[PDB]
Amino acid sequence: PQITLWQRPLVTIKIGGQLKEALLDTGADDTVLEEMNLPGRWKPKMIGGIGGFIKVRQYDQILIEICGHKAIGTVLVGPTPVNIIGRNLLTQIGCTLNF
Amino acid sequence: PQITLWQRPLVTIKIGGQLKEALLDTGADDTVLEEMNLPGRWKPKMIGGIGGFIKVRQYDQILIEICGHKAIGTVLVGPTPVNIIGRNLLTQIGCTLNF
Ligand SMILES: CC(C)CN(C[C@@H](O)[C@H](Cc1cccc(F)c1)NC(=O)O[C@H]1[C@H]2CO[C@H]3OC[C@@H]1[C@H]3C2)S(=O)(=O)c1ccc2nc(NC3CC3)sc2c1
Repeated sequence: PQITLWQRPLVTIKIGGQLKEALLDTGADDTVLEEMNLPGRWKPKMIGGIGGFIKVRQYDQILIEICGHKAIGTVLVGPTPVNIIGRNLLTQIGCTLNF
Repeated sequence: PQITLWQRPLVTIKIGGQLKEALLDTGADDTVLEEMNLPGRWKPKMIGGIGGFIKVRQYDQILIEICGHKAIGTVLVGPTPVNIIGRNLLTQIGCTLNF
C-alpha cells in the first residue's frame, strides 16, 4: 500500500502467534514491542529515546508478518508506550518514504 | 525524492535562519527540535516517548524549509536527543510511506 500520514501509520502484525497493532516508524532504528509473551532465549539491552531509556529483552531471528509481508529479525520487548516497527524490518518489507 | 530506509532518513532543514539536520519520523505526531534559538513567544508543554517525558517550548506558526519544501506549523523545542520532523509537517510536504 501507499500510506499518507494524516493519521498514525498503524498496521496489523502477527508475531508469536498473536495479533497486534504497531506503528510504522521511520524514526526507529529497531523494532520495539510492548511486553508480550515470546518463546525463546533473549538478552538484556537498554535503549534510549526522547525521555530517557528503558530496559528491553532482545530476541533475534523472530518472524513477524507486517500488513501481510513476512520479515525475520530482531525484536526488542519492553516497556515502550507503543508498538513500533523500525527500519530493521521496514527495509525487509520494501517500505520507502516519498515526497 | 524517494527515500529508502537502509540508513536513517535525515534531511536538511532551515528554521529560524539556521541550518540543521533532522530525521523524517513517521512515528512522531509532532516536530521536536534540539535546544535552539527561535524568536517569538512560546508555551510550556510536556511530551512523552520511549523513556519518559520531557519539557518543551511550543512555538506555533513557524516556517521550516524541509529538503526544499516549505511548511508552517508547530515546532516543539527541548531536550530531544535527535531533531525529529513529525507528521504535522510531513503531511504538508506530501510525504507518504509505500510498500
Ligand atoms: C526519538 C526518536 C529518535 C526514536 N524513537 C522513535 C520515534 O519515532 C518515537 C516513537 C514513539 C511513539 C510513541 C511513543 C513512544 F514512546 C515512541 N516517537 C516519539 O518519541 O515521539 C513523541 C513525541 C512526538 O510527538 C508526539 O508523538 C509521539 C510522541 C509525542 C511526543 S524511539 O521510540 O525513541 C526509538 C525507537 C527505536 C529505537 N531503536 C533504537 N535502536 C538503537 C539506536 C540503535 S533506539 C530507538 C528509539
